[PDB]
Amino acid sequence: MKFSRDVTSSRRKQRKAHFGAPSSVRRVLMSAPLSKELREQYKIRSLPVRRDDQITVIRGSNKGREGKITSVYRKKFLLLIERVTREKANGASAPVGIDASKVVITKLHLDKDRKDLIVRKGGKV
Amino acid sequence: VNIIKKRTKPFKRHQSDRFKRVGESWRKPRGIDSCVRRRFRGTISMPKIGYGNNKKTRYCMPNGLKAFLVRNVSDVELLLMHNKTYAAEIAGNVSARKRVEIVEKARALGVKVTNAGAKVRSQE
Amino acid sequence: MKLLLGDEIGQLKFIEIKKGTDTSNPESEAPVIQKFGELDREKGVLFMLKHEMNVFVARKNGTIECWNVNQEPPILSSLWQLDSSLLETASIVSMKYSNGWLMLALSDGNLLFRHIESSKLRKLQLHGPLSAVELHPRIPGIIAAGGKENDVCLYSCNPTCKSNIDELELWRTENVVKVFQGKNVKNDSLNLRVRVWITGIVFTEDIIDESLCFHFATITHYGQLRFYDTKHGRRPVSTFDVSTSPLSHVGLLPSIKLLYFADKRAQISIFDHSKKKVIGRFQGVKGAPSSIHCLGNVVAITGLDRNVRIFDADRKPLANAYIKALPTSIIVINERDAEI
Amino acid sequence: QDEVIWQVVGHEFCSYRIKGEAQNFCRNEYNVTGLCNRQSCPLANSRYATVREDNGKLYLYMKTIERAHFPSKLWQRIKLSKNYAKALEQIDQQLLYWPGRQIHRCKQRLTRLTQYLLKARRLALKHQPALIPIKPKQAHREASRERKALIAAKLEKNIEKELVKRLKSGVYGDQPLNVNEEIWNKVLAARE
Amino acid sequence: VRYSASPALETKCAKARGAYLRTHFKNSREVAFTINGMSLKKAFIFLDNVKEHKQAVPFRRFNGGVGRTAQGKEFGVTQARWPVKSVKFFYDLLKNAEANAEAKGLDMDKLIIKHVQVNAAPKQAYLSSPSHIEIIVAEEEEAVPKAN
Amino acid sequence: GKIKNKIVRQQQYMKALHQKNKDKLERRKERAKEEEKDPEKKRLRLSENIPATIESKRVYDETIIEDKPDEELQAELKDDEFSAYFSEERKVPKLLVTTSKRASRKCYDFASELLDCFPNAEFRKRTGDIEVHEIAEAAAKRGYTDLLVLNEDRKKTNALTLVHLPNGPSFYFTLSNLQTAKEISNHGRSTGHIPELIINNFSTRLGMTVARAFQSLFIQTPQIQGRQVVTIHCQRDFLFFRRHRYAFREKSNMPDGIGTGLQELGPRFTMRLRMVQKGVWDRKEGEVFFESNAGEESDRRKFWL
RNA sequence: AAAACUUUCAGCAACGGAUCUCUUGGCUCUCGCAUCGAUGAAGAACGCAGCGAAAUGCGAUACGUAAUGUGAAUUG
RNA sequence: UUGAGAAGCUCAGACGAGUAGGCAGGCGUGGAGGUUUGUGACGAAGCCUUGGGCGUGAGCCUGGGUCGAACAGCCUCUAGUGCAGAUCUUGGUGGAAGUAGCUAGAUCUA
RNA sequence: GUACGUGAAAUUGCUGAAAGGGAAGCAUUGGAAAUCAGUCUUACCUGGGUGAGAUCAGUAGUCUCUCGAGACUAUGCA
Repeated sequence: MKFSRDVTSSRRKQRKAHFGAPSSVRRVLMSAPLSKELREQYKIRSLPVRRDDQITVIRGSNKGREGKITSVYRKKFLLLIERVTREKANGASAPVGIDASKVVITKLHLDKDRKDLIVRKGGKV
Repeated sequence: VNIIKKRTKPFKRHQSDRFKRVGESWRKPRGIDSCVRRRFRGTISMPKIGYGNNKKTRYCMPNGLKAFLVRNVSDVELLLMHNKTYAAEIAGNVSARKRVEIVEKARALGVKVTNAGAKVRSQE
Repeated sequence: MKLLLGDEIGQLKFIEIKKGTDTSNPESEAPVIQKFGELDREKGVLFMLKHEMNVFVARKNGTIECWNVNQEPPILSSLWQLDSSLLETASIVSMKYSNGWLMLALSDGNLLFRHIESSKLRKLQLHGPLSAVELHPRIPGIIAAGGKENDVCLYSCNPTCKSNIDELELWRTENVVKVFQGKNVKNDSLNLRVRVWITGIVFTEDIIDESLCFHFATITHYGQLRFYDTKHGRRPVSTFDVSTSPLSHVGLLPSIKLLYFADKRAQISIFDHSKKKVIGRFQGVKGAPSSIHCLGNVVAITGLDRNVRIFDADRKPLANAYIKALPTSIIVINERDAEI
Repeated sequence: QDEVIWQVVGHEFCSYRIKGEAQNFCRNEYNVTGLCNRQSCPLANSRYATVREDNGKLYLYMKTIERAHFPSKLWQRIKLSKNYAKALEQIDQQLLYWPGRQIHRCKQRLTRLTQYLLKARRLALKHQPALIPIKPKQAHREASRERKALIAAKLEKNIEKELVKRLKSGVYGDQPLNVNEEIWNKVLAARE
Repeated sequence: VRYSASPALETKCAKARGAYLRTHFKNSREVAFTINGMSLKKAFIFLDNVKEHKQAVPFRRFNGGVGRTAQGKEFGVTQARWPVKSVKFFYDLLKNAEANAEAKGLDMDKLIIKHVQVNAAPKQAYLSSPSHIEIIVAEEEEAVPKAN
Repeated sequence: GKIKNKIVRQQQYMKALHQKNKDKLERRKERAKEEEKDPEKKRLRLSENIPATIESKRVYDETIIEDKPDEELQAELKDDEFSAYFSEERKVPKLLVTTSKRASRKCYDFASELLDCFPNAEFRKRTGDIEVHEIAEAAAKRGYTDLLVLNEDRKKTNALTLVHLPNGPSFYFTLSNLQTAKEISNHGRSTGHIPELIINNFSTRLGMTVARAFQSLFIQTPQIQGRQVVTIHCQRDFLFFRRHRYAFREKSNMPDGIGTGLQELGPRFTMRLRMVQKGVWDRKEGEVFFESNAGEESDRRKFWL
């Protein structure tokens, strides 16, 4: 149960906040779990996704697939993973969007900003 | 013991066959100048308590049993002692996963099921 | 990997399968089939017990032969023709190797033990209909036989001998007495007798009077996996209903020190005895499995889908191939990859 | 107690009551008759006896007024013999000087629970077809794909294509018996 | 799509469909009724004759306001007209069905108009009545001698 | 789906649909003009732009047979359970058609139509508590070769299991679109002549087993004079059963000019294979040769028969 | 009397948008707060978006510049 | 003799039109508390049906088809709670009618 | 299939069946045609034989309640 009068349990206001969120909020809304190896080595459970991240698809028809994240589609809350495509009528390959919570991060595109993020969120390297 | 029904035709609302806007469900005619209310000759019949059926055979199916709606196996087990008076009737919203287990349970209990062959096939 | 396979038409195929191969995928490298042997249904293969590096092949007509697979092509190292006076109405139900003795148990209960180097044959009469017999690997002179309406009974040649018995004086009919016989479990809830039909036997003491307490497991035609113990009592220690269809084979997994069983509905699964539950299932296997062999991490499943399926100890499909002919047995020759 | 309990449960609200048109039923597991009455209510009857089945064995359950506030020890249980005559006497001995209506209702439940176990054993021996569910999604999928398959089959085009093909190969004798003379003449000239 | 008639399986049927056609619904109902069941080749001649006023389309149901004509004696009545716009639409659809049958490899000498139905499209105080027209052409079904 | 206004996005869709129709029309008219002038660009486009169909884009499986003869495949069929039919013995098939317990009149009408398709095939009403394995063992000693059991419930036949006596494989099908002769437009009256059998599109290895089993029910010496043909056609794993009465005649479609006039005889139905068992049919304790999985049949391009 | 035509019933196809399900909307109540403008307000007009259906944003620095923060997007 | 929902069970006799009006008990709808250790993607709700059943009736249960994500029985609480009419309101749709007629061609035809 | 979830009624087209001297029209009772529910013997009693096993042992243990009441275990199946 929530006891703060500063947070709303209203489904109307929760749905409006999620679907009307700005880009700097959808960066956090699009978070993915880390693999057990990374999770117990970086001391971090989940991180927001990013391009060049290496992920494994965990749920859906494409379950078990792996690949880098070519681009994150924050408008529709979708990830676009390389070689995870669908053939069209004319044979052109249309990429398939995957929710960020349906993948797991097996390798992190480490940067100084993310390295600072790890030590910030109780992590280590 | 034989079930006697005083009437089998339903009581239709007056003038329900002339208009689609007027349903078949029985409505008491409130018109004072209505021939149906005053019960003339040739006018339709009306629901009276005289048509009420025998108390002993009331709610009884033509096979002599009373319907008992069943939603799971627990409902059908209640009829262990009343299998010669009641028939199990599985509800329409009960899935085929549970319809089969109700029918197998009702078989050992010696309970008739009114719709035991619904949403399933057989495999001998 | 490297595995050997036999078919109902009696031909032997030396499959050169390697990891990642899937014939259903058009981009996979086809395995290097090296086929030989007969092409007659009258002498189709029945069993393929792996004598160290040698392979013993049993055929329907009783033409037991030994092949050497250390070199290619394998050559018929030795041949043996079982007397047709024992196969008019019976058939070989199991054939195993223990301490230089080759066993040729039949359905009628006749047991035929053959010495390899000395070519010495000694018969052994046993109980009624036989569907599964097994020899103790560690302890010489131990037989565990069972069949339809015939509970598992343990036959012992050496009473204890306290270390071992020499091979020459083994398997005498006047020295084998049943040191343990199975007692049926209590009647079911409906006061119905639990029917007995033993289908497979395996000694599970490696995964759980000297060398007593014969811990073994049996699988039945009614989908029941029973764990026994000669010390606890003549009744099964624990009984599990692991399938509705009859179980086909049972054995151990040396990689994880566990047990596997298969049924005729094309389901092979690992039973965790410590947790008393089935953990996982070998997915992707279609058609009832004809035979299963395990050698290290790899486990090879072949069956009525005319395919050979390769898994590790964690049910991950290492390899897979299609073999056209209907198989009856499978044997893993080399667990390591071909390039190694 | 009992008359206060019955007024609260029998007439205001019981979570065990199934309200039917001709009768009310009880969802309680400890009710002998399965009906909602004053005499068959296990909650409102401080002294109560019932028979119920556990994994093929029927037991007599009894509770007394003196254990009413110890729910874990409220009901006591004894085994009823598979012999029916001995089972009836077991109820008589354990329920001695209980009202004749309560012994009557316990023996009636023993007969129905014995018949049900008998019928359960006879159903096991018999071979009965297994009921397999009908899946609405798969039926719709197979009905639509069948329509596409039948159209793509082109049965009449393929039947006559094969029938003419085997006419050319002469699967019949010298001249076939299903062909008119003029058609056979056309076949011979064309194929040669 | 699916048509109103249980035929239009691949077996022997060729379909032609026209939706929201800009023609009067009552006129098209009469033209369809005339050419229903008639051979495909004969239908082309009949539609050709109507365009040249050599033949008249008898108006049976919506016969109101249709004058007496001498060209309707073939059909047993005397109320007939010479619609052109409605006949033009049916000519376009019949050619489409004929082309569909030719592409299917159907026998073109036995094609007859097995089913033709005109339905009222959505109306668009001058709300006219557009027409939905569907045409099915199939070969005339024939028998074969049993055994003798 | 950016636009939240229904009317606006309906106007936006129509203006994009019209533009798509227009610009595709311009490129089609231009292509037609430039390819009629040069037939080369026309004859290579047709050979390159072949329309795709489910059959063409069917998933790849190695179980499919090849045109070339293979000794291993033909060595396996010469001693199997169906060998007594195709060998020099030429044992005539004796069929036993039966129904499920307590069948109705409608099941008898389908059975009576089905008995017409099979001369030398007799019906026995299923009585009491005799099981399929018991019928099979009893029918084997009576000289029967194949046993056909029609499953009906709620006054409708919905399944068909055929077993090959005495120990041959048992195939379980599910019937659908059942249609007797009276319900077929322009039907015919079947005669007593032995019908011919044509079997198509059973490419996979599992198709050979089912095609051989279906072939094994028909007498191998068809009566040519009656010119009746029974067709089993497997398209997209659907087996269509039909019986016609053909008659060769002149048609303008075929290059040779001869075509047959089929008149349907009935019954008309479809079979979907659900299970193949090695040995006599025992639903609980049978060796599964094949078991259809509905999950992987959702792939419309993948077929097993 | 069969056809046509008319009527009735049913099947299929149209027509229509009921019903059901939901919903970034409304309505109501309660709570916190005090902040427009001649230093040019509210409003109106006209312009700038590479295209944006409008709508929104912005003001010739025109769907913004500076600074700070997050740290890799934008997206039809 | 088990027949104590004592609000139950049981026995007997008489009686039966009905406007205004009086009185009693029930059916159905939206939401709320409790309950059914309730139903549901193995198909909720809705709709369709010359399928079957129950009730004197309001109504209720169910098979088949369609369908796709929620929903119900029981005790109590609550109310924007039940339609054939109001020259009712909004929407859809008919017969009148291819008529009255108004744009072409030769009163006719389009 | 963007005329896009479900898709009622009024209304319209086609097809099929039936009816039809200037109305329909509903009720009551049956016929005819079509179409449904709608069901069955399968169990009881009495054996005998064979083996089976516990709630049976001229039997031994453990656990939970409270001697004996339930749950099991080993052995015998007289």
